[PDB]
Amino acid sequence: ADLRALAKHLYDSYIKSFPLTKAKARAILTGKTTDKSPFVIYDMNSLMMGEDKKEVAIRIFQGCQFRSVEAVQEITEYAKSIPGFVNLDLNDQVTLLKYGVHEIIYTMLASLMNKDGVLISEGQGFMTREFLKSLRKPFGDFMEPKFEFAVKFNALELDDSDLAIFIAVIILSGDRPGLLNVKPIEDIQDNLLQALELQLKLNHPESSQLFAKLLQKMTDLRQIVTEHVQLLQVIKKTETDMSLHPLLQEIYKDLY
Amino acid sequence: ESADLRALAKHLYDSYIKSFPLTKAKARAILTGKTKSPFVIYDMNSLMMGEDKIKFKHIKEVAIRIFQGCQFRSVEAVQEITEYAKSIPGFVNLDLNDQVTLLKYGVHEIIYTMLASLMNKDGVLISEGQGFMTREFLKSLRKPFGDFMEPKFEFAVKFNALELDDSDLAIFIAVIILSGDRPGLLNVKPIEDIQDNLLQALELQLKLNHPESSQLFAKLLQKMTDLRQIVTEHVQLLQVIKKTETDMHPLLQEIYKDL
Ligand SMILES: O=C(O)c1c(Sc2ccccc2)c2cc(Cl)ccc2n1Cc1ccccc1
Ligand SMILES: O=C(O)c1c(Sc2ccccc2)c2cc(Cl)ccc2n1Cc1ccccc1
Repeated sequence: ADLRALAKHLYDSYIKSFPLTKAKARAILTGKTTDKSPFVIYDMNSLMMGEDKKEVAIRIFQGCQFRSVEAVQEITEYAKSIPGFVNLDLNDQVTLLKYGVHEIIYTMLASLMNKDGVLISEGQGFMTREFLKSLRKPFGDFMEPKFEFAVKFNALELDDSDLAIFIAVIILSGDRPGLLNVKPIEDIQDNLLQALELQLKLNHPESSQLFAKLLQKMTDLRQIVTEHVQLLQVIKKTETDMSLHPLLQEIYKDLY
Repeated sequence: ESADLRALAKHLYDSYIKSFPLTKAKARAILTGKTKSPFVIYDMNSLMMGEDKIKFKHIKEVAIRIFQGCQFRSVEAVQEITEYAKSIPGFVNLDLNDQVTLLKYGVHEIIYTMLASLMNKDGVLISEGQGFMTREFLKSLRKPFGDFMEPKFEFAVKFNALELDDSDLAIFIAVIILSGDRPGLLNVKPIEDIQDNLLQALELQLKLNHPESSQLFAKLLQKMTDLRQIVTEHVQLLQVIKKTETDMHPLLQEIYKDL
């Protein structure tokens, strides 16, 4: 079904839509001379220095929300290039985005993570995992599930060209709640799955059942989203003067 | 290693037959009505007579009685799944702590997978095919019980649209059990080595058993996302039912509190 051209089309659109690729993320993280070293936020003192180079825990959590809004915009731009996506019923285009966007944010956040922390500000900073664990409850563990996923996910050693197809497979899920026309979505995903299987065969010939192992990770992705909405509710129960961005309000209402 | 992937599939199907008395083929021969015939539980009157007619190990307000009956049966299911697990080549040679971990986290997923075999859009087979409880009758139960089975009916309708048979499911259940991502595993290596052979066996099985069915392997694997979700929301529903229901023997409590 011209699976190689489709693989490449997706990869090009992914490079067009997302400003920080995994290749660049890894080059920054491992001190390559193609890129610049990051400023490191590891405690309250360096955070305050990082923000220039009321409560800090709420302010970090809010920063993450805002970068997530830009991330939703990038995802949506990417999704328009997925062949067939813009031809679907408009309500279905909304539904697929509403349910897929966090699973994609988390997939792609793995690209910015190692076991010790996460790239921030398109890779200009690096915030440590230990600093994030040190924040006030309930904010001291909101990133832990994402780190634990990133470590496992990153062991698959996927590259940008593998990830572009994988993210498209995620968006085109005909099992999302409240879809009107399931069949045209499954037809699209069928092609994307074929392209993914072929991409992994060619790109990882020595890697047994990599296709299967990647699809199984979709399970972890969904549980992160599930846990995250549980955490949001705990924050709603226990926190007061706390504002949520309109775009995120729409996504979360009423997700799971 | 095609011939032995086929032997593995045949071996697993044979053990599945041995371990699970009510199979999908049998459940389907009842649900489509292909002939015994089930006693129907469509309302409170029929429930009452059903309890007198069918055996029931559970024979308290109705919604409670049903939910405890379900738990009692789930505990029975765990021992069938455990027996089956022990027939998966390599499983009984794993570190004992790891066997326990795989079963602890795997049984729930397997219970819901196999419950789909007993279900259609209209209701569920109960007591070994001897009964049938309507989906509508479950919805009518008072909150929080009216909403408890609905997500499972949702899952089953999407899962059953794959049209898997017992031979497919035998290998799929094994794949579920041998997951190297369960927390607290000591030795992930042999677990993933077994799962790898099982995945290869499953891939071939689906290709041969469903030649006209594109990306069925992939679609089945992605069904695991909705499965885990069902399980997570079920456990939190139990951990609200428990904390809030007064109708829920100390000795019996000990047996049935966990799966
Ligand atoms: O602005 C950012 O790039 C950023 C932020 S914003 C921020 C970071 C440090 C100090 C203040 C704000 C962020 C926060 C967390 Cl807890 C985790 C990851 C974060 N990132 C990186 C990120 C990348 C993709 C999607 C969301 C966030
Ligand atoms: O005892 C049973 O066979 C049964 C029960 S027990 C029961 C059924 C109807 C009325 C009273 C008790 C059950 C209950 C729900 Cl709400 C759903 C499925 C159920 N089943 C069928 C079942 C099969 C496998 C695993 C769990 C349950």
